[PDB]
Amino acid sequence: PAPSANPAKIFIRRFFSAGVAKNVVSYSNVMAAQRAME
Amino acid sequence: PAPSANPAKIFIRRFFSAGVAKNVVSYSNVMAAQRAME
Amino acid sequence: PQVLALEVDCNIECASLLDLYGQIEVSRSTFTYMKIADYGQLGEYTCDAKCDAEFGEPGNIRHLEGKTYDYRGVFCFNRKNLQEANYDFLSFMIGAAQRSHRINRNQALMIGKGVNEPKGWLTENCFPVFQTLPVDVNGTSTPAFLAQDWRRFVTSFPAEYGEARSVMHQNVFGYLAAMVDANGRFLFGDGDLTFTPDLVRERIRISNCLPDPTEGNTKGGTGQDAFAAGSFVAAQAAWKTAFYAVEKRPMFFEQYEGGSSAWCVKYQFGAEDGGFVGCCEHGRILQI
Amino acid sequence: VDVNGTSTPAFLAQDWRRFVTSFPAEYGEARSVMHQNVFGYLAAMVDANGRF
Amino acid sequence: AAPSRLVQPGCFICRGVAVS
Amino acid sequence: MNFNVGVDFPSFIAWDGEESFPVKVDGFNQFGFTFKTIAALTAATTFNIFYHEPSDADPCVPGPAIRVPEVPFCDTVLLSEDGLAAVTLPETVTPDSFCAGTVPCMNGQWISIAPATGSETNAANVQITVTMKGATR
Amino acid sequence: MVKLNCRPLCQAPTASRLVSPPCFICRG
Repeated sequence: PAPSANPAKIFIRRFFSAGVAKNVVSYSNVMAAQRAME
Repeated sequence: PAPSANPAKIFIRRFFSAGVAKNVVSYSNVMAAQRAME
Repeated sequence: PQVLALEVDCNIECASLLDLYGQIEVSRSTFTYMKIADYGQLGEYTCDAKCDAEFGEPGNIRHLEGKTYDYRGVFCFNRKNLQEANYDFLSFMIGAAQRSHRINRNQALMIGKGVNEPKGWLTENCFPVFQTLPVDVNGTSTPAFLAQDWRRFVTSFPAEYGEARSVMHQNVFGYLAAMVDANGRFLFGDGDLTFTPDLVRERIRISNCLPDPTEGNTKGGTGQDAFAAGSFVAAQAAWKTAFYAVEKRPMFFEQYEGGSSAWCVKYQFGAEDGGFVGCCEHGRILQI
Repeated sequence: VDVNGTSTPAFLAQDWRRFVTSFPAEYGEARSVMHQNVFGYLAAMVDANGRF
Repeated sequence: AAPSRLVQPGCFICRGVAVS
Repeated sequence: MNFNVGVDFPSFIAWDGEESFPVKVDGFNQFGFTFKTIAALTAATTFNIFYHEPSDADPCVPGPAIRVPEVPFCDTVLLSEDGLAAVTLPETVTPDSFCAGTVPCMNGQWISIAPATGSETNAANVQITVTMKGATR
Repeated sequence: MVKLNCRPLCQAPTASRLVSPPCFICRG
């Protein structure tokens, strides 16, 4: 079944990187969502 | 049952501190709730 | 205009000389314990046909006690940039506080000076200190530290005291592993480009904020690089009975309403702890 | 042992390996007793060049 | 940082039999 | 049935009326004074409190005499105009009554008492001793 | 009948050299 080979490897080459644990949301967006609550 | 191990330990390490009896609402919020009654 | 999430900091702690010392926990800030000074001699080898006896000499039971010292500080903000910031000052500034406490506690517990700080075992100077001989070179009498000393020091520990570890700055270990015999062969790790045995088996815990006799790793010593005799190199002690570290309450953070003048939100933090040297006979110091 | 000028006495490792294996064999098993410092005076011995 | 030296221990052998 | 209370809170002379004495408090953790007069006083007497440091020449002989700062708690309003701790035996202290006091924060290894200027002829009729508490080592 | 139990106040350091076996030197 599972082929383990998706075509989403276009990024990890150079455009992204493995083993660094990037955050999931920009801090600008976090602050916008915070201030939309007030 | 009772895993006791929740991912909510992020906050006691530093963002909070054990055994201090912090209040649940800001004093500004209490005064805001007070004046909102008149 | 493309701010990243990269937060390069490049700051270092020490190792931790905390899991070695005997840990004890107290609720209130004043404890007390007993001590056996000496059992003393009771009864001699008396002669026969003597309807008598001798009272000997009784022992001694001292009664000691020690306090617990506190640790506090203050930090604040302006409440204007904290609402617009591209970061979180508190979660960083709070993180900055134990990093100051964790490193201050360890060093003071090591080198504390009397009043309002636990007396470290360095300044106590009741650990027996062993100084090494100097060597000759071209008539000069420079002081040195050979591998022959290190084996002599670690082995000279009294066996009946128990098993004892060793503590030393890694620059000393690099100095030991890089020693050379007459021909040019290495002493340890002959022909593998690196000598690195499992320290846990040689019972040598390593640290990085000990006096570090090889100043910045630049005083191996043949001419004007001599070790400057009178410097700490390593220590060895049965730590689970030679030194105790007491704990009362972990750090706390409490907003300080009052003093905050609607511009300067001022936080307050503190912690209580302490330490004291037990029987400082288990434990010796190597010196140059 | 002879040193530069005088005749200071000493105790070498060769002097110990010669003593232990110098016990009349037909006496049974025979062990030895020594102070810890004496044992800590044979481990830290150096040969001509640098070796333990 | 300024270039710092890396002085290592030399041929250290003796402490009591200094040659003639 | 009285005990050898000597060990376990010993005491030494700190001001015999004619000359002061430095007392080591390193071996112990808590201490206090016990004032006591021998004759009726003429005016309010004031003593200065001094703390020493281990001498560089020898680590268990006291060095120079530094003066201990003053620590207010909350109720303090006088502040003694100098920020330097000082005790003041009030007038009308009949010579069969003792008075107790101590500094809230020690510093160094020794403590010494000396009469402040102005009240150097009345301090000759008083006695000041120090008694410590449990020994750390 | 009083009995005394006295004790020092200031301790003294304890320094001691760590001489090791000398260079192997031949008996000839």
